[PDB]
Amino acid sequence: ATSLKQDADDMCMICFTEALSAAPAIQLDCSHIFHLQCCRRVLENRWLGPRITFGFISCPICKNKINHIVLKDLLDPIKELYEDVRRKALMRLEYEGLHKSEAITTPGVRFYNDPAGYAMNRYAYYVCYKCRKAYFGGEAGDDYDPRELICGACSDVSRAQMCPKHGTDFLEYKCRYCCSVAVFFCFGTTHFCNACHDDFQRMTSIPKEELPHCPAGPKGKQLEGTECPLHVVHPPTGEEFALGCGVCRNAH
Ligand SMILES: [Zn+2]
Ligand SMILES: [Zn+2]
Ligand SMILES: [Zn+2]
Ligand SMILES: [Zn+2]
Ligand SMILES: [Zn+2]
Ligand SMILES: [Zn+2]
Repeated sequence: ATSLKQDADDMCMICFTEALSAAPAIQLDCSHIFHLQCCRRVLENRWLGPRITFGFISCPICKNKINHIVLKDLLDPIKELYEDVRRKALMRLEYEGLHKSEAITTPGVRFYNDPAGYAMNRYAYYVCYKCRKAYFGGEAGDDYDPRELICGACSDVSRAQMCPKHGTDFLEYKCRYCCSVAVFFCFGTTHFCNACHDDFQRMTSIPKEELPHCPAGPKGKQLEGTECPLHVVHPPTGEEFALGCGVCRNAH
């Protein structure tokens, strides 16, 4: 009968190729045992891909959070980042008026009475290369350049007007090529959403007057209707545009 119960002679379920007995091992709070150095490397290496996520801290066996006293030096800065993203995500959800969504208010569902968890799941945050702050990159591998994840404040090509409440703390730009929030800033000049960035050769090559007009989907998609997915008036597709304060924009 196939069981995930650990044996003395088992392989480490991070590295797979060496026995737990072959190098120093720790017993995590969840009860599972791993090499010390493997646990350390996992916490150093963090998440896969540009979006800030926290699945990497899951025990490979039971998926509970990895925790041990000797890992506190690596876990502390992760916890700090977690709390910063969670705080920002929740605030964005509240300012969007989405914190009483049915996915939060219905007893028994995954995010019941957990608006901050809902928001972390809903929204994609990124680390700004320049200021090191987590920034919002829209609603949700390692073949990317971390130096091209830059927040709106740090890529402020239009010298946008300040938010009276927030300054530039939540300043965001659109994708140059579609009605989406920017993730990447390339060439020192150009904002891209993730999808347009994936097709950046084609997108930068399309003659400007042939780009889709608002409402524009990524990768040159002409959407139907006359309502901008960003709910703002903006210049023609193919021009940079500061969306202003990402939390105040909703209302303003
Ligand atoms: Zn190992
Ligand atoms: Zn475990
Ligand atoms: Zn920044
Ligand atoms: Zn785009
Ligand atoms: Zn638009
Ligand atoms: Zn604001």
